[PDB]
Amino acid sequence: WRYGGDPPWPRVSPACAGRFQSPVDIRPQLAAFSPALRPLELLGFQLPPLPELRLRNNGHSVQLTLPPGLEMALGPGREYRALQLHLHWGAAGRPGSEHTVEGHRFPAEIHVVHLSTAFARVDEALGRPGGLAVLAAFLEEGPEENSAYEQLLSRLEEIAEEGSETQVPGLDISALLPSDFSRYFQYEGSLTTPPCAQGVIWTVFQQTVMLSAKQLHTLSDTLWGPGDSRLQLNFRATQPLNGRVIEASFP
Amino acid sequence: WRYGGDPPWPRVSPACAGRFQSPVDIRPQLAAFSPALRPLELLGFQLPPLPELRLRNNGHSVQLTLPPGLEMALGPGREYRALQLHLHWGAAGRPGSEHTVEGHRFPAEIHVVHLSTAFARVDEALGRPGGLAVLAAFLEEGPEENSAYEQLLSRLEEIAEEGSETQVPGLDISALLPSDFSRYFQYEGSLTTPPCAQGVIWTVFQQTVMLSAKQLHTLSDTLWGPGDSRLQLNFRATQPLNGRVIEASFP
Ligand SMILES: NS(=O)(=O)c1ccc2c(c1)S(=O)(=O)N(CCc1ccccc1)C2=O
Ligand SMILES: NS(=O)(=O)c1ccc2c(c1)S(=O)(=O)N(CCc1ccccc1)C2=O
Ligand SMILES: [Zn+2]
Ligand SMILES: [Zn+2]
Repeated sequence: WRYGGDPPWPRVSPACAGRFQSPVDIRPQLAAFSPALRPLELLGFQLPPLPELRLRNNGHSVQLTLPPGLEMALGPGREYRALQLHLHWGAAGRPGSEHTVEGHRFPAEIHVVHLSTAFARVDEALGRPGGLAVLAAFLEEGPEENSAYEQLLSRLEEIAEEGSETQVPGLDISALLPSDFSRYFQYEGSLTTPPCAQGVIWTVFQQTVMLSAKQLHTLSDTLWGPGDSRLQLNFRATQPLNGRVIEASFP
Repeated sequence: WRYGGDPPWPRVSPACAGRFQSPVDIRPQLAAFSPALRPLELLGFQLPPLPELRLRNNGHSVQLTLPPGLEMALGPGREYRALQLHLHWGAAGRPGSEHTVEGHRFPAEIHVVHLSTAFARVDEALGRPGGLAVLAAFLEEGPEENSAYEQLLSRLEEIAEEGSETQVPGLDISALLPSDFSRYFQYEGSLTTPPCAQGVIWTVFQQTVMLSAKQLHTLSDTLWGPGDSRLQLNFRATQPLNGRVIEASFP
């Protein structure tokens, strides 16, 4: 399966033709303020240098496999553990976030994918209500260099080849996300790649993260994908809400 | 395990000493209004007279087994199938609802227990978030005989003996429930008896249903429980929220 060309995603996976898919356009006017949405809580995200983490060019994104012991609660009794993170980006002068806000696509996006503690393995969680949870944050151009991201971005040249991987030292994974864990959008959707299973809880931070222009250029310019083509515009088409309401943790 | 007497439930089921147990005390002022909570959808509940339904005295409640095809939705793509219903009640001069509202215990309470359609079996759903869903309504005293309830109450004498069961004609299950399906409380808790599995979505109707004094009496005074004892006061003490915010579908 590719972004751009065949084969169609319903052929690969029947769930990619579900009604309740991701990503979506967030329209903050229409979001339902939901005071039950408490600040997100992360434990175990400040990793030491060892053991190292596998960072892989899988042809569709760059993905960092996360170790055991990274705990994330969406709220009391809604407990998850982090599996992996990866990135969606565009090209030169072209945005590549997956979610949009009032139609606005941001330069790039980070996803931290999590498994409910009620499930041992992802294949039991797929399609199950709240079985997976993704924390999503937009990345935007800023004046300073983001040092948290530099740790990863400086290693992309090593994994330029599609299907290549490298080991990188542990870092503060939470420093790859906004500092504000209290202001966010939440909706139920899907994985954005086959098998596109539904039952996924998406939490999209209102605060963005800032990368420098070069940092964003490193991301979008370094990696290679299927064929003899660049790994760029690695975002799925926005999907209709189809009557889902997006909640907001804030008024 | 028994109602109102040892062994203490965490010795039977350590699950019963979980942090996120049911029932709870609902305090409407502290409930969070969540506008994304849409009206409950219940299709297939208007059953014809045949086939008949199993109604059992199991010593803990009276339980009606529901056939396939009672479909219920809590939200878009969040669907369920009804499995069974049962009641909780007190005794002469004493209310026996499970949930409470600002401390008020109501005469009785109906529970309609459902299984997420994302799970083929109940046993897969136990302990999984949103795997089971219960619709709860309070029953209070009112002036009129309730004719929906009369179909069950009038059959209790035939199953007075613990462990005895009877077949009853199909009835309209939706008629046992309150008027306004748009107005309810919602939180995540547990089964209210061992095994006290968590991940249960509880939806408690704001509005009640009314039964005559003679009907409540018939419910509390007809059935026999374990040993040589009266099946009465079959409710669980309310449980702390432990950070859980009860949500309300209405301002
Ligand atoms: N772009 S994204 O954030 O939504 C995303 C998209 C797809 C997938 C994942 C995340 S995944 O959960 O790691 N994952 C798990 C891999 C897996 C699939 C089946 C069985 C076992 C593991 C995905 O497929
Ligand atoms: N007060 S109440 O609504 O919350 C309630 C209490 C106890 C139980 C159920 C509901 S149950 O889900 O049918 N159930 C099912 C048990 C079961 C487990 C595996 C297979 C089949 C049934 C219960 O024990
Ligand atoms: Zn993604
Ligand atoms: Zn019950």
